[PDB]
Amino acid sequence: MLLPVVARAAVPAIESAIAATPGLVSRIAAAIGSKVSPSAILAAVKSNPVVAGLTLAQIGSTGYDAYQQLLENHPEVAEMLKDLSFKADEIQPDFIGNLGQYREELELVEDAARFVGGMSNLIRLRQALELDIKYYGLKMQLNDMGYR
Amino acid sequence: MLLPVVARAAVPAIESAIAATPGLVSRIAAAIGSKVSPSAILAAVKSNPVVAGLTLAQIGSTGYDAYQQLLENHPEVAEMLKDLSFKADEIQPDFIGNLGQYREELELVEDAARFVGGMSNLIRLRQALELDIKYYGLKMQLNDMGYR
Amino acid sequence: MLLPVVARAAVPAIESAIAATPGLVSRIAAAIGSKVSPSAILAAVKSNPVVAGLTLAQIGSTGYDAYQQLLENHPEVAEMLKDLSFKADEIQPDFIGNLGQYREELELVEDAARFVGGMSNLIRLRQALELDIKYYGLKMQLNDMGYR
Amino acid sequence: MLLPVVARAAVPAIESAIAATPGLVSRIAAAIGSKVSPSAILAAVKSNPVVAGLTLAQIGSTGYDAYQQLLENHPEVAEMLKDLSFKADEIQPDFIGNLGQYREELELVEDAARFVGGMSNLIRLRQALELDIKYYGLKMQLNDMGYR
Amino acid sequence: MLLPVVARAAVPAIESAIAATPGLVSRIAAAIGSKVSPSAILAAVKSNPVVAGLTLAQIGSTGYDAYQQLLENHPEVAEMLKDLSFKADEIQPDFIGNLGQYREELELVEDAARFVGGMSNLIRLRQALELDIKYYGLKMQLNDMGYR
Amino acid sequence: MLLPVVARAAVPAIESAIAATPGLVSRIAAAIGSKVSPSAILAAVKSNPVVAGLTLAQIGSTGYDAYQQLLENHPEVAEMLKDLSFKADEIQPDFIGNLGQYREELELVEDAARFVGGMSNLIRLRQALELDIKYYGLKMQLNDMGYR
Amino acid sequence: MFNLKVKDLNGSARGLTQAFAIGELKNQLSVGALQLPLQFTRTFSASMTSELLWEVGKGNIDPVMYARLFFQYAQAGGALSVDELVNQFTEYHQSTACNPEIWRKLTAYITGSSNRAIKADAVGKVPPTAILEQLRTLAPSEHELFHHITTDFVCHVLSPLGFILPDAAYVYRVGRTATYPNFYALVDCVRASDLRRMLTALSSVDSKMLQATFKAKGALAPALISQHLANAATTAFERSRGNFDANAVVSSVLTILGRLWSPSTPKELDPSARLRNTNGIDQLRSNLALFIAYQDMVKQRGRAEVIFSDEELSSTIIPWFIEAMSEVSPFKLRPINETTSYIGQTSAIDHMGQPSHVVVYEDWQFAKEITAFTPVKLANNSNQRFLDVEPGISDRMSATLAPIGNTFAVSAFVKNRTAVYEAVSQRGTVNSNGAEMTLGFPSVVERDYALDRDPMVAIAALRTGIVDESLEARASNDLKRSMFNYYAAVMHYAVAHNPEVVVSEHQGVAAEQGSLYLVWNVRTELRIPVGYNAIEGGSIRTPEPLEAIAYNKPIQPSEVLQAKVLDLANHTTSIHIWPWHEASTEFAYEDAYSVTIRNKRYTAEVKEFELLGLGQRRERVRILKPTVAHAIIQMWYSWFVEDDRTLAAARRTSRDDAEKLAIDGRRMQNAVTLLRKIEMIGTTGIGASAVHLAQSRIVDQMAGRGLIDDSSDLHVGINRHRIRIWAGLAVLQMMGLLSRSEAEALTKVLGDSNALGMVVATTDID
Repeated sequence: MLLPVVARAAVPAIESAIAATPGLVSRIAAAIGSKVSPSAILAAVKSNPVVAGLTLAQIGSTGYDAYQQLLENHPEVAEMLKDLSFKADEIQPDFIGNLGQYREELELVEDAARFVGGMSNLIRLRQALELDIKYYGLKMQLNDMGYR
Repeated sequence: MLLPVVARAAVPAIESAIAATPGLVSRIAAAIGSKVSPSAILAAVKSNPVVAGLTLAQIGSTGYDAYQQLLENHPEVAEMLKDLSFKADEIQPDFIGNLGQYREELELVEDAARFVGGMSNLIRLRQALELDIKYYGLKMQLNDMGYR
Repeated sequence: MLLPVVARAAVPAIESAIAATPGLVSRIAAAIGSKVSPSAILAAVKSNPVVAGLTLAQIGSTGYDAYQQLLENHPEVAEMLKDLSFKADEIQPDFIGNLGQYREELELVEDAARFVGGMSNLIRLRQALELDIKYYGLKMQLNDMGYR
Repeated sequence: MLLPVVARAAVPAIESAIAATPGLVSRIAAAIGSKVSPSAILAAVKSNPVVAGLTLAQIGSTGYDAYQQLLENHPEVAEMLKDLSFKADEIQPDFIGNLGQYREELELVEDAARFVGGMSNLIRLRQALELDIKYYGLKMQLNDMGYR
Repeated sequence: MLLPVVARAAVPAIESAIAATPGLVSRIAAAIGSKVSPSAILAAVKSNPVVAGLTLAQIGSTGYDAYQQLLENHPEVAEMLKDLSFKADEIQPDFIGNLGQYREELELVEDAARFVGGMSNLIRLRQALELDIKYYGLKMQLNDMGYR
Repeated sequence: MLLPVVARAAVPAIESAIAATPGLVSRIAAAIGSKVSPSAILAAVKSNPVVAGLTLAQIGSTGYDAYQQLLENHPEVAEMLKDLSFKADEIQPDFIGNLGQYREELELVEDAARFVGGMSNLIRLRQALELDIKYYGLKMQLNDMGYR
Repeated sequence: MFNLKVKDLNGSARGLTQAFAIGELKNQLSVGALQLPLQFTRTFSASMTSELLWEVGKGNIDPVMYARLFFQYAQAGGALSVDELVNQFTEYHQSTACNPEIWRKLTAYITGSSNRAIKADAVGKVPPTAILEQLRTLAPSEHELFHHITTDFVCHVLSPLGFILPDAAYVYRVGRTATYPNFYALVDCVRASDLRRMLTALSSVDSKMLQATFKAKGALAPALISQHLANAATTAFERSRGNFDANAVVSSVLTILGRLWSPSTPKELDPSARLRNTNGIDQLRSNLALFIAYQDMVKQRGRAEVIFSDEELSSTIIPWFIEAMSEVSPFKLRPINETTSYIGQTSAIDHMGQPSHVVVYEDWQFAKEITAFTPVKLANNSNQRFLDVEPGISDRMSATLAPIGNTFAVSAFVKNRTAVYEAVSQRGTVNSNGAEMTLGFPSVVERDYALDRDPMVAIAALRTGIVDESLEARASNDLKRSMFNYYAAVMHYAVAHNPEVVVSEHQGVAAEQGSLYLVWNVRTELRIPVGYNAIEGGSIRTPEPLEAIAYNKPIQPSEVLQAKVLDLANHTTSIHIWPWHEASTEFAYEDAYSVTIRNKRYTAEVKEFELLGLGQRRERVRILKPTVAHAIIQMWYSWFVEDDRTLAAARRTSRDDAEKLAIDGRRMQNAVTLLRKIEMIGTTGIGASAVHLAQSRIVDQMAGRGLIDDSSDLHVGINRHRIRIWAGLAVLQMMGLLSRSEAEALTKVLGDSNALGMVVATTDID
């Protein structure tokens, strides 16, 4: 059913949100599809972990903490829960065409990348050149003193 | 008897509920079937875990915490506890017939399920189609850049 | 000597009760049989665990917590302490004869018990029959849909 | 030198007692034989555990907690510390002669003890006889119903 | 995905900083390159750890705690994150030449070092000589008493 | 670098001391030899543990806690840190000669010690003799009753 | 697959830790503080056998096995214990035997003649189930298992005379035996010594004399039978009477051992100079299986008491307790080295010495047989139903499964694992943690399938130590009884390879008056400890049986562990009364092989009844589950995806050229050994007939559209290497062996590594 380790934190978290405002109680009753009465949904939470998760998605303010802790002790629901809760991210009309212009550009980076090494290196090497000149002098001088 | 670990936390929870209102004291005395005096039931709680559980069912407000922790302390009382505490869930007159109409429908899902895979997959695949078109364009474009 | 883990909690617990009212100080001095002075008994508590227990029996209000924790770290005294502290439970004049009438009755349950199984089963089976009829219909219908 | 686990609790405990009243600072300086300055003794506490203990004996009010925790992590000092801190318990003039009268009496108990069993048994058996009569009736009746 | 153990602490930490002042929201939106809306960046943090780090660099006041804990559970990002977040340390005009004068000097220490031993030794030996004379007398006297 | 377990506690501890008074900021900048700016030293603390220690020596008020915890997770620096931070203890002019008089005396104790046993024994035996006489009577009497 | 962090043992696996066994739920367990030296040279191991169908109806009595039926009926049946059972048996046996009528009334029925002699010719035949029907009314009981034992008693004395029909038959399944005694399994096996002396009296009645006097004289009254039975049944009633409580035989004799092991036993109660010298304690002193039993004893009772006379009486208890166990029983003493023989160990070593990962696995002999039965009711609303074995379905699969067998042997899995940790690990020490210890126990997952239980509650039983209550008691009773085997099976292993063991006494929290725990002396020759202990002296003393494993060198299992299938074939007629729907899997399958030929999609469906040669789809038949076969494959799947996961986890962070090429060197080399294995399954009898058909549904679907034929120089081969692979899953899918999910991920792994791409690359010359 529901892990006590989770449930310990979970139940009062939900109950707190309910006591905060009634407007959420009707919402979760709609999403989970449970009897609108606050006692009902609280009976459902204990029964199924999948249900417990959807509730904590409906209230993210105070509830985010327990949700993560629920996710820990239950890797099982993690896949299923991820699917049931989903929203299509609104895409910008310009986006896909706007990306089309960078085709020329990214292929240029990856030519520079392969040469240098991993992308991490090139980000470094870029800084080394952009770096102030004095530093090249500094390093030369430490080698002048016989430090390596 | 009663294990001490349960006692440090469990004893004050009940005592608090008693001090809150007298009306519960008479109730638990009836359910557990113990002498109405608050000192009596408190002597019984320590003695048997099964008894301790029924008390915590009578008061769920403050008491729910210890109850769960009692589940961990004694496997046996909880096992014989689930039976002693039971209430017939009131059934709606419409329900069983109302379910009869979905016979046609669920058999349709399970035809679609088996084809795709586990129910988890079909919930995903359903979203993939319902998903906005631009995304299909987006993914095609990343493959155009040689990313995949 | 008294173990520190206990003593840490024990000593201030007793001292608090003393500071609450003097009337207890005379009582514990009588029961433990120690010098009436509050400094004396507090010197005795540290010395012997058995003594420490009897004190915590005399004051159960604030003291019950430490007592249990004393009981944990000392299973040794547990037997001895249980004996030294005892009170004959007042028996009701009606009781033993009142029990005589149930001889006929309990032997009836145990005939029903053995048949069914453990007492736990019979408590269940009793509910199954007492249960509303619709449920028998419900379960039949799920089997009609091919669910096991 | 002093283990941190102790020192963490120990140092502020002492420092608190110092800040409470100056009168203790002069006392501990005398007992430990350290420079009267509060900074000095605090430098000594960190240096030697044996010294740390004697300080916590001088102040028992707030300090008793750390002392026990010091005693845990250092079983070594436990012997030495017990010796350095000692006070002859004032004996009552009547006591030793007053004990002489019980010679006749205790030898009587130990004759009764050996017969019964361990002292724990005799304390029980004594109660069984002192116990009210009805109980003997009660137990006989349960055997009448065929319970054992 | 971001590990929960981190995310638990991370999310409210960021959200707190946002609620503190709006001026940061625009900054992080610029650095991470995300939609200016506070809900957007909070959606990004959960998605990528690398992103989560850059945010916590932008706010160091309240956020430093989680950042380190992020760094623990993710040694992977540690390299990449270190590169993306970088600032050229302003160098003083005098510095490199000012260092040139110590060439003569440091070579003198390392002549003394090798002779004595590790640098740690020489720091000690230097103190031993600088030390007051009486101490040499003190140590001689303990040897006079036959102490070693 | 500095281990997080330490750093978690260390960083805010230092930052708190800085916010308390500016006068320390200039001091630590002198001792560690770092840029006077509070942001600079805080950048140094994270970088090297040895540096982190010297800072916590400069502020002992609030900082002593973390320092010890730093010492735990880093036994390495423990040697090096002990050397870099040192102060010659001012010696009293009278001391060494004042010790010369006890030569005669201590050699007397060690003659008594060897005879008895370890020094711990002699401290006990000394008390046994100093102890009141009645006790010798008491013990004799318990043996008279046949107790050992 | 079960992973534990050996550094923190308490948290990761509390089931196998010793701290749990003696009652410490809290973290603390005493160090090597106080000690006494000891050597365990013997143990009680159950004989190596698993459940078999045995039939109760026929006239024989085989006392050992009826005894075994009581174990199962009472214990796993949900009832309290076999002890309470047997007691209610001898109140039942006293009822009939000591009662003069009940032996007349049912000899009036079987002989037919109340008041007069019966001739020699006129002897009718009464079927065994008959007399049972009436004995039910005469001597009623709540346990049918008693009536069967009396019924086939009278059948045994009357068999020579021929008053009863032989033909009728009937059958039950005896249960599986725990390899090591739980505390109660001692108490049981002591009562079952009584019982076995009971039945050996009933069983041995010849009634040859009654057969002789019947022949010569020509006739005999019921007065001769009905006495001659009553003489037998009261010889058995003698032998029951006056045996000691098992509960107090053992409770004592595990205490008075427990006092001569523990070093700290107060002198106030010391086992005396005589009983210490008793014949037989010497041997029982050095025995292990008792010890871990003792640890259990105190775990529950919390205490102990010696009721029996500390001297005169307790020296006739032991010689009686020895004779109970020592005699042939399920438990037979063996030298300790042998009972752990099948466990084996291998480790992944750093450069210095110490473990990085160390694996412990149970070797297996894969079971190559399978049977398929069809259930047949006797009458509507009657549960008697008896199955018919059908050959020709089973001959297919067992000739299909036999090729699978050779190639999955367990040793080849770990021999593969350590080859992973060679490649993935950096060059540097492991100080960061104790070396994690992975342990394959195919027996665990195996027991989950025959009992139909979520693998997640089984594992999580070992981790936290407590059993979930949500499940019904039939599982928990076989779950805990299981979880105790592994605990025991661990310590027999640890002790076998570290003969030096030392017995302390735990009293830190003062939970019980008497307690015991071993501490091992193992000499590590390592610089840094794994787990946590001071590693001082060039030997480490570790209370945990797991840690004391980790310091072992590699061990090769000397004895294959043997699963064996339940056997339906032998007795066909007998009616099955045991539920067989637990061990039966439904058998049905559907699948579609899709290929794309010249820019279209062609899908060949296929059904299981076609694969088997059956022309029609028959619903009834049910494959009897291939558990141990599904156990192994389940293991080999989880270790495969685990490997292939851990590499692609390092492969990202490698940051080396020399090493990175060694990872992709591994994956590819792994995945194409994966595939050459599945292709090897495709040539099998089901694999064949799956292929022959799939190509044929694809052909006739292309009839309409004329398109050009292939080269098949390599194309016949390329197409061939692909279609086989899909047979390889189809055969695994249709039998239980591989679940549909994991079959998909196993395609995806073989999919992205482009294994097939590399397989063909060896069939061309350039």
